[PDB]
Amino acid sequence: TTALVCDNGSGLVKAGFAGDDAPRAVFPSIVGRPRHQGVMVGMGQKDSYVGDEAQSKRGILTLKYPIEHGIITNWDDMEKIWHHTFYNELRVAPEEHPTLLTEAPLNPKANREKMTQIMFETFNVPAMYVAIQAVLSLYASGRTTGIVLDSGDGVTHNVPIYEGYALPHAIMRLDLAGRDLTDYL
Amino acid sequence: AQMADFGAAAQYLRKSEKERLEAQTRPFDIRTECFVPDDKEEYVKAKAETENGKTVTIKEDQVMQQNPPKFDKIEDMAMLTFLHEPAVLYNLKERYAAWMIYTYSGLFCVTVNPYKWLPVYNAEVVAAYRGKKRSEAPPHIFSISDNAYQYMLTDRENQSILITGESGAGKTVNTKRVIQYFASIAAGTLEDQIIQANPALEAFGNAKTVRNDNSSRFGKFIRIHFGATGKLASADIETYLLEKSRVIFQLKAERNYHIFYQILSNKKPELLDMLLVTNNPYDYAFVSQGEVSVASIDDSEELLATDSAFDVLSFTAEEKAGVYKLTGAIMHYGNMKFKQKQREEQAEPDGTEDADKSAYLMGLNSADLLKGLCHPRVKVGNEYVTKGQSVQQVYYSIGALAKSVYEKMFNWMVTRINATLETKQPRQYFIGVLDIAGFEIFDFNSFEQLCINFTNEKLQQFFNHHMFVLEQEEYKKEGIEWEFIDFGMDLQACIDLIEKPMGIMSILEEECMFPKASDMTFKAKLYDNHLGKSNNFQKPRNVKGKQEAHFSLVHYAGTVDYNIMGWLEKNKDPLNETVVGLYQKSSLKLMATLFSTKSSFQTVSALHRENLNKLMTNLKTTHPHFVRCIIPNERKAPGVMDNPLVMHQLRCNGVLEGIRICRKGFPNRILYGDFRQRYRILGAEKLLGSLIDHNQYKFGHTKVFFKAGLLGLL
Repeated sequence: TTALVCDNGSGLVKAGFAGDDAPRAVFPSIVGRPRHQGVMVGMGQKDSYVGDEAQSKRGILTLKYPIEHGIITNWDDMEKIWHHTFYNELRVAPEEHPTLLTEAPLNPKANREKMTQIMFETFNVPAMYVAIQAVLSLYASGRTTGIVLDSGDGVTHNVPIYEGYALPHAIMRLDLAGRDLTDYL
Repeated sequence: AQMADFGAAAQYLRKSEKERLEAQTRPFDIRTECFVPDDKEEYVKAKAETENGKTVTIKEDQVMQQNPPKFDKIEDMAMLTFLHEPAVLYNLKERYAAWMIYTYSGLFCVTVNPYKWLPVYNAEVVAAYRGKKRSEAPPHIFSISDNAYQYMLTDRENQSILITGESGAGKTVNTKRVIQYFASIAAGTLEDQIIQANPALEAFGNAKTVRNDNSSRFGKFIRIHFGATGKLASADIETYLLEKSRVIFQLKAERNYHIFYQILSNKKPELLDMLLVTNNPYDYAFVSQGEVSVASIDDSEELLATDSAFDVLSFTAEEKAGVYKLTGAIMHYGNMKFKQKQREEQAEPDGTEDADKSAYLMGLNSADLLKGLCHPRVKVGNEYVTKGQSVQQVYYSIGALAKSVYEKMFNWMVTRINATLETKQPRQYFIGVLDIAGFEIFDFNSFEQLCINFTNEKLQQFFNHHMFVLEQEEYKKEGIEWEFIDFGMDLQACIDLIEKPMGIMSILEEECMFPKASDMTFKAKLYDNHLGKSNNFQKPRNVKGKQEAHFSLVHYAGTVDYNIMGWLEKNKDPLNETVVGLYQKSSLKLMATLFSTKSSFQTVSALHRENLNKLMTNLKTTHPHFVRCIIPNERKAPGVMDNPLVMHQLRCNGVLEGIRICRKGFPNRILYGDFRQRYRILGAEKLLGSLIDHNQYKFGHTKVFFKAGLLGLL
């Protein structure tokens, strides 16, 4: 049975099926809630919008990222985003697919513990696994040796690898990324 | 004894005592003969270890212990001990093999089309049922008609006959034979008169359905009248709600009413030239959505039959050419084309050829038609003001106009026929012959199917009410103290959420009025209002390999799934009163005769529901009598029925509902003497004080009552 790949990131969810060449779904990792009143009776008001539906209605919503610096700081919103990713974007049943999540290095243990608990309980995945983003980047580059500088929306980190051996004492993690550049701009 | 006066037909109506008495002593066991499911038969006898030509070992609480051979040819399954699907299925199979196509079912009358001429109807040698009841004679529908006669005469109350009709044949022959019986009893006859102009209904209210080729898309309620003392009078037929959405929209592999294609058969070029119309069906949209022709029937002979029907009717040249003009104009509507006015939001015409055709045809003006369509007007207080229109709104208006034209033309032909078959002295009483479409379960269910299923739901709850009150009466009769929740209403009152003005169709109109409403928004609102808060409302199981549904309801005929795509287009009917006024003045006198007699909200759902309630009130004032026709096989060969088809039919025919409800008896209600004699191996007080549960029986006035599953031991 095929497996799912769910690179979460702090600014964009990229999900797909293990074996493809590119993520099947790429949407913002964002949850919006209406701030204004709501007058048209019967318009069918939703409580919250996720993904890029919240991006087109963003004029009336207040947007929130459930991931600040690689750390998930709102587990309800993250559960909403995962539910969306599985049912509305990929349109699968999580009970029939092992899931490969991804995480940045040097971030709290409770993050991975809650990730796996959420998966196994409120999604009933058959199995899962949590990889490191830099190792996967090196896989994709077609190498077994190199220092990879990953820089997403929340966190920048270097991981030096040699012959497939990591040097965990030389991993350096920095906490300015796309979002801090957006704020500075 | 009392059967040999049917002679050669007695063998069919009730076998001689010999084969029956040798059949009541068959050696069969209650613990080595059960019923198990199957792939081709779905239900088979067997010997958990089971063998009948194929071996399987399944759970021991899914097998059906076969009925005792004491009862193995009884024509009324209301007395068996093991009431379950394969029991009734193979019981009908057997009683049909040893040819007896007639059967009693509790209160229904299940008959099967034999595909074979039988003298079981003719001559009167069999029609001697005069005076008898249903319970004593062999189970013939003529006995039912005689009971209807007796009842209508002895209570002065109207009676009702409800047959299931979506079976292609068996409906026709059964209607014919019963109306012939009624002609005989209370005696160029009225039956001749009925079948003369019937091509009218055949050509206007029938079309090729994906699982048929001649389906009545309306209800036929024949009122055959009797004298105050019981001599037949003239008979006026009544028609009801029609699937008029068919006028515009048709699914794939189907088509709308025949008359279009009959005319389009290029048979009489006088018509095709009077209507300025070609013969290619793919040029007129209101008919060319599905298939343009079915090879299972020719259209020239249909046109000629319809011409003959118009001739035998009092129609003149105008009462025929005018109807042709109405149909042609409805067809020329189908390719009316409009565009937004440049730089602004208003429909503007592009090409008026079809407008010219229609204006000439109906006796209207082209400019007046175009503007009144493009500029609706309202009576605001004591003033007149024009209304602007988007293109889609005008297309809605066009479709509604065509629908109303067709509908009122149909109704007027109904009144014309009712007049042409009416000349008689003042009458009082009549018998109702209600023909109706049955339940539908196709592989792709849509809105019209929801409508028909709701109609059948109402009719089935009606029947259940009737059987409930009759059973309650019978239980009061023998002093049998037993009360229960009303079987007739409550179990189904919860599945008519569709009618509650918050349910499915209610929310449907709500969205029809709601701006920018989409099928996704509609699905959202539905799920808000019903998902989880209803047990009958459930999410469909869309497994890849089938077309997607969007919700699932649990009716009495199983659990049905629907696909909501396109329903706003099905329900909206904003009628344009300006063109109505145009019609009410037209030179084409038929148009004026149609539309002679201090709007933008009409929904097909509303009219459908109100006509349904009208028919329900029409029924509830009378006494009903039910009939269940079955098509045994699709290859039309006599003798053998294909069990999965017939099983699905009987599921949707609703007799299984009666079985399930009598299971809540005490369906088995026997006298004292019969059980005292048959089971004396050792007045009924001592016989059943010997032994089981004491609620298994209810002793009263020489009557013993048994729950199903008790006489399989005896």
